[PDB]
Amino acid sequence: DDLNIRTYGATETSSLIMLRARGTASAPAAVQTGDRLGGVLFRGWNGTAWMGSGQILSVAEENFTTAVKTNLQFHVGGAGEAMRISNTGNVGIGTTTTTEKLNVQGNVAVSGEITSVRSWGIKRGPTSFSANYINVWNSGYHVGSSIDCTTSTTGCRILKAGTYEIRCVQRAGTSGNSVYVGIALNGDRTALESRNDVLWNHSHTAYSGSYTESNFMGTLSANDLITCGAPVNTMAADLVYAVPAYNGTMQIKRVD
Amino acid sequence: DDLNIRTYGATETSSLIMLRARGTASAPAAVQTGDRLGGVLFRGWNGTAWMGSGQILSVAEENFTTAVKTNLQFHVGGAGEAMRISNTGNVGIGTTTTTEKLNVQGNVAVSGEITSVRSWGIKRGPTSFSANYINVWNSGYHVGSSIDCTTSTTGCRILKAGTYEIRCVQRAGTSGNSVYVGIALNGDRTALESRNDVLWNHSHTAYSGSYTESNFMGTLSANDLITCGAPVNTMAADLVYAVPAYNGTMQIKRVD
Amino acid sequence: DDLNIRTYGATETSSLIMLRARGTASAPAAVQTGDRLGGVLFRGWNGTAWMGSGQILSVAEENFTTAVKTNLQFHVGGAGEAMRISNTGNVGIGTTTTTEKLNVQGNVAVSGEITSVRSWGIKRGPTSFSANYINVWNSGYHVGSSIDCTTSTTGCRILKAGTYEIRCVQRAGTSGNSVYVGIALNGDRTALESRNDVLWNHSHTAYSGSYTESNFMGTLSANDLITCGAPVNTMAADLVYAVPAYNGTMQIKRVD
Ligand SMILES: CC(=O)N[C@@H]1[C@@H](O)[C@H](O)[C@@H](CO)O[C@H]1O
Ligand SMILES: CC(=O)N[C@@H]1[C@@H](O)[C@H](O)[C@@H](CO)O[C@H]1O
Ligand SMILES: CC(=O)N[C@@H]1[C@@H](O)[C@H](O)[C@@H](CO)O[C@H]1O
Repeated sequence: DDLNIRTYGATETSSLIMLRARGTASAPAAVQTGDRLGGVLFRGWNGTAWMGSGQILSVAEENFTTAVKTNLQFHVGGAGEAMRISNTGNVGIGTTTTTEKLNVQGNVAVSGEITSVRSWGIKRGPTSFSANYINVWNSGYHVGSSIDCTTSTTGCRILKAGTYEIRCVQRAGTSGNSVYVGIALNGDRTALESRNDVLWNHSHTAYSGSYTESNFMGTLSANDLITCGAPVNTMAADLVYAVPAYNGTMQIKRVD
Repeated sequence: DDLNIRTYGATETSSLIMLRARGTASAPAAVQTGDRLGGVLFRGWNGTAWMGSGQILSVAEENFTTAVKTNLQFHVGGAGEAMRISNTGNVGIGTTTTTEKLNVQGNVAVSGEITSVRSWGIKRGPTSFSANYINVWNSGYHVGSSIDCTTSTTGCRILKAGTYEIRCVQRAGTSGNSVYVGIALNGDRTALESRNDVLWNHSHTAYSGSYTESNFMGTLSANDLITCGAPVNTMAADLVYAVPAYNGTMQIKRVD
Repeated sequence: DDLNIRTYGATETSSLIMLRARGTASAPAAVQTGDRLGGVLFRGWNGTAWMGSGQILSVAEENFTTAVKTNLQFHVGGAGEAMRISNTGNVGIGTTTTTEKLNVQGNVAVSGEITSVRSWGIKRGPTSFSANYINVWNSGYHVGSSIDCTTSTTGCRILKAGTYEIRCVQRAGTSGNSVYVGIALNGDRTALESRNDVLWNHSHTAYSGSYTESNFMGTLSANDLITCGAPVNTMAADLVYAVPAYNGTMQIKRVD
């Protein structure tokens, strides 16, 4: 009891066409949001009834007098709706929320490798001491949409809530005195160091040209400005302030 | 000719319905595992035969008298089956094994950015010496499912086989002696360091408040306990043991 | 009303079959590249016309007398074509250029975790000084396809354009003199350090067994050989050259 559609020709093709209107044939009305345009439905005998065995649906996502917008839905026997393609082209697997081009509710296993754009940012060349834990940096650079290291000379602005890994280093001067730097939230070191869900640390150093370092790992909020510098001005005097990046840098990587 | 299904009105829709049973119309039997519920088949003349030119199948994944579980399969002329949606809603691309929500047998190329949960964990605040290469840590924290840094005070348990990048640092005290720490597998440094598929290193330091560092990068196994500490009890007396994380930390990131 | 296909039996199934040939039934001719084999088309009334409301198409990608190759196309009302499955099985979401098994033209959002192969590589055991900023390394190791750290003893070769995070450390000897190492592009430090789109830094050290470190973050070109070493022979004499990896390493991770 198959259904065959056979077409011979240079430009002709076979079509199964499912059409939907509201109203009647002589008085049709426009499709409304949520209306099903049509579906391919599979059903299987289990011994008692014809059970849902998957389906492929086209469903309106806008009233058609405004715009023709639809989604495609793929359902399986068992889980139900498994995949959705929205009118924007965004795809959801395991979710109907199609915010990004691909949205997976669950884990993803890839046998090969993944390439993508990665948000990261840097500051280079500590040129002066602005405030406790706030160096002024000679330049910044960044990639992606999560971090902005170029707008402000005194830090990197987090643009999106997320998890970040941060390392700041600066060279000690020639005095032989103990120096250190620390990563801070707009110069507030305790705001990061006191959290139970982060790593925050820093070392001391004294040998000329060696690094003191500070590290941070954890979540940050949109509009947070991350800074780094000496804890106090008198210690800043014993650190190297100059343009070359080898004198000191901050590096921020978006981890998730 | 084209097959058109046209539906008007407020409640109904156009539906191509494919139904499958075993036995006969008189003696219907339940669908069995591997039975095809139905399909949309595309065929094309190549001069010799009507060749497989793509198809969308619904197939039973279980005897329906047991459970109604189906998959949807998308095949193309050339590679054959290309994508599968199992009864769990899990999707395989280039593979029929749908362990996770999405599984890709191959590489993935993304033009934008990817957000997900990234497994990482930390120990902070080395407060006593437990054993060679094992500090007791005041607290731990972790994110995700691969690393457990809270159950035990003397290290982080690797919960999933994978690749990890680990850095451990600790401050020298005031003795002036050369000190160091090392990352180890439950106190066994050699079990990590002697492998030809890993990075393992460590530095010495002596300046008060300077950091001695140890690094590892490589695969670890489920149930591994990663520790870090001084190599012998006598050197521990020359390292800083106290609660604040700037005195010492261990950080573990899952890389793959 | 609905179109029902129903089949009872153990061998056959219910199937909509769309067949395409060129020529005529009396003289059929092979399908040609670009020919539509068939489609499942949805259409909806918008007030004045039956508008395209999504469709699933099978389309030839090759002249069938050469080879049977098709793609499957998923179109929604609004964006038009949203997903392509090429004859290779490669899937494109928002792109028809299906270079990898899965290609996404946009961002990806995953609620869980992603596992994949990660390109990374290392060099261990600085054994001798080959030239400025080029140590010879006793061994290397790598995983993935972006980086080769074993073919050349003097560095890691970048095999794919990408963004890389690199850290090089080496132990100071016992001279008491200031020492440092630097990461370089086959010995050329300036080729990396002078770029406005990268991080490049290095520290000094003098304590025996402590690390001098150099760091890099940024894009690199295929065929780049990344080296690390002392800036001149007389400073190499003041660094530790020996086989154990704790004497010196280089670590490279592909970031994107
Ligand atoms: C101790 C010190 O500052 N020495 C610097 C060195 O670090 C720097 O790499 C080089 C410029 O290439 O200039 C030297 O004078
Ligand atoms: C060890 C040292 O000399 N200096 C520490 C400094 O590292 C620490 O960060 C600060 C409290 O925040 O307390 C000082 O005593
Ligand atoms: C003073 C010195 O160099 N000590 C080394 C130590 O760095 C190294 O980690 C260990 C190997 O287990 O062998 C010791 O001799």
